[PDB]
Amino acid sequence: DEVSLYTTREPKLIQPLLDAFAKDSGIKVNTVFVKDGLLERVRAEGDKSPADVLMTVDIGNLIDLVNGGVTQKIQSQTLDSVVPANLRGAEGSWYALSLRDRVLYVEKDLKLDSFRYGDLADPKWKGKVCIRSGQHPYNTALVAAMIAHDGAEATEKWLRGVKANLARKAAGGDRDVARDILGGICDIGLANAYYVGHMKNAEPGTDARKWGDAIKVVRPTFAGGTHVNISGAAVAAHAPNKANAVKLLEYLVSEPAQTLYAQANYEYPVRAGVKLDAVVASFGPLKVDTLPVAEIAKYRKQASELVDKVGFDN
Ligand SMILES: O=C([O-])C(=O)[O-]
Ligand SMILES: O=C([O-])C(=O)[O-]
Ligand SMILES: [Fe+3]
Repeated sequence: DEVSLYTTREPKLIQPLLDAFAKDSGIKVNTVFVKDGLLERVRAEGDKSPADVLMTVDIGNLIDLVNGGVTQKIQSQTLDSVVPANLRGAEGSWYALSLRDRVLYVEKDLKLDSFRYGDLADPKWKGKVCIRSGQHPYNTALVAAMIAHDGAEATEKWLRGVKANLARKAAGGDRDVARDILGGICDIGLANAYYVGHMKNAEPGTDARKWGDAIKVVRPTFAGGTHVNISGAAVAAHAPNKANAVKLLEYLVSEPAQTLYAQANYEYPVRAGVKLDAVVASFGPLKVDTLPVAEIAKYRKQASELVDKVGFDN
């Protein structure tokens, strides 16, 4: 009695919760870590692939699995009643498991209590904004959502305004935004909330905690909700243990599993009423963009092309 989880997530983030599932259910969980090329591996393994559940990060990566024919549709009242409609595919094709909101890091004492994404292009922020490469998936997803909401013309004008406002070249990573706010290079920047979970939970006497202490989170909205990307999962097209695969996926959205799952990378659980990490809770109420996240995949290439058009990374 077994189930195979193919995951692009390091099993370290999920081993305790998988062990609980196995203990309680009696179903052996086989964890297969696939660092990259998940689609390609499952395709190559063909009709007899051992894969039961496919787990990955980024809505585009998840939709690529579905469009690549390596998933199957499932019916589950458990999953559909837990996962909001905008965060799951039609007829059980894929499901979000956690939310990765892209927020504004803000110098801790700056007078700024709210923000719209569009505000980042205000001329007053010139020389005051940090951001990583505009071509990084975290950013192209946000740009894709902006096209969906506001159109290509408005999105291009935002990109040009933000580029004009950068304090340094769009490069590095998300936590570099916090470093550079601490360093007085910029006052605000776009980066993922979960990194602030990591930094603020780091122990005093680390550089991570020094960066965390330097900043606060303000969650911008579109107007209006905050942009989220996701981690998520789907049942594999040829799952040899389909009943167990559905059991595992249903378990992954249960309250106990969600509590552990989100805490692991300081992400936000998909299931309502799940206890948050204390740092994450301190960010205040989250309003999730009502946009179907599948729209992010729809507009991704257009978004990437706009980023290139404006020479965002120059
Ligand atoms: O994306 C990043 O910046 C990271 O994971 O460190
Ligand atoms: O895992 C991550 O967050 C990355 O590689 O950026
Ligand atoms: Fe990252």
